[PDB]
Amino acid sequence: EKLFTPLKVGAVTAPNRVFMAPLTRLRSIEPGDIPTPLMGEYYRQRASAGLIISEATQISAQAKGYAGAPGLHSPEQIAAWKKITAGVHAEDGRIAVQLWHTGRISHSSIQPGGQAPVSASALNANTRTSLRDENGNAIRVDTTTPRALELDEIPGIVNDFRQAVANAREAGFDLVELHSAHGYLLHQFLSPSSNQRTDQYGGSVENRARLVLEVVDAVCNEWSADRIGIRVSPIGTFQNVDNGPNEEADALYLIEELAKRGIAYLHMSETDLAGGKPYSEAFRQKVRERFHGVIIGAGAYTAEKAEDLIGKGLIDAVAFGRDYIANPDLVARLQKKAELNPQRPESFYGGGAEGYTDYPSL
Ligand SMILES: Cc1cc2nc3c(=O)[nH]c(=O)nc-3n(C[C@H](O)[C@H](O)[C@H](O)COP(=O)(O)O)c2cc1C
Ligand SMILES: O=[N+]([O-])c1cc([N+](=O)[O-])c(O)c([N+](=O)[O-])c1
Repeated sequence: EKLFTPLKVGAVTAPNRVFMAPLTRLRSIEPGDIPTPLMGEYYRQRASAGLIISEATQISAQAKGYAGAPGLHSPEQIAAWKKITAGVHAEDGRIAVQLWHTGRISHSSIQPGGQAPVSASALNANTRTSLRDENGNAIRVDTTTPRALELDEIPGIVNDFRQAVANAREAGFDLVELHSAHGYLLHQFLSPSSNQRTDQYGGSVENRARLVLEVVDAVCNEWSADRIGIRVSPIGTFQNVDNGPNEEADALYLIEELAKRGIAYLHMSETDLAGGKPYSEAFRQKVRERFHGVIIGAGAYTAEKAEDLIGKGLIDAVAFGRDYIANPDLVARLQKKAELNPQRPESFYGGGAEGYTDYPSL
């Protein structure tokens, strides 16, 4: 067994390789998209994780795509997050904030001025997002057709990521994870299916990867490369966003480029919740030899699978999502081979303490 052995992850050292995957729970306060004391308790209960990766958090107001998602751009938000990281550290844990811009997966009613959301192109995501009704309850609503970002608006996006990382540092986070997966803004530029731009930000894989790499350089410069992690979902289809006709080659290109920056880790989201083709060991080997930092595998993993891949030297750690929603002390349970609490999907999004902080520990 190696899941319970130490691992150096950038600037910090995890005591085990069982990580908590980023999980949107939509329980923040509005107006203000402010983290709450309840959220602080939720994270504190899971502080035994090798590393906690927070729910996706807005780098700006424009970045908001769901009612209830927190931000990390205002004074009130920074003050709230400082309390949450402090709680995690009080329990000797480590926490990374996942920073994102939802792009076209949003709705005009929650955008600044009630205007249309932005993306690489003016193409509707053809999916749904979550808003809140008059009672504060979560509701699914179709996404609003986005406006294509103009060339001179790109630097502003990079700067928002840069500022959010500076904010993350002050808020006490140990690391930052750039959300470059699951069909959100960065992935929208990476995928040819959602990117029809004719400037230097569209077309070739070099052009499509330009935005995410500019962000990576900006945040490494703002803080430090060993504090930066990135999540990608380069193989398969996620929330209607595929990875083009040459996904494997494009994936390896991106990974080689990320490797040049010497960042802390590469978080590979292997499958959409609806499923996808499994990674071949040959592909894992090609990824392995191209990145020199920590590699985290994710997506419907079993403890057995994690041990198998870590043992083969293909990945270093595994991020569990839904199992962490239902098991605050997942590390102890996996170590003792104890049964897990059953999941209650109806309370994954919105609401309050029920289905959030009421899953018991052993
Ligand atoms: C409720 C819910 C919220 C999610 N929100 C996030 C998120 O904020 N950011 C992210 O990158 N993925 C998110 N995911 C995906 C998870 O991180 C994870 O990759 C996925 O659940 C598959 O892993 P699992 O089988 O261990 O749950 C979410 C999934 C669920 C079920
Ligand atoms: O519906 N959800 O709230 C949701 C949200 C995010 N996100 O980054 O905040 C995801 O990445 C996913 N996802 O791809 O699993 C789902």
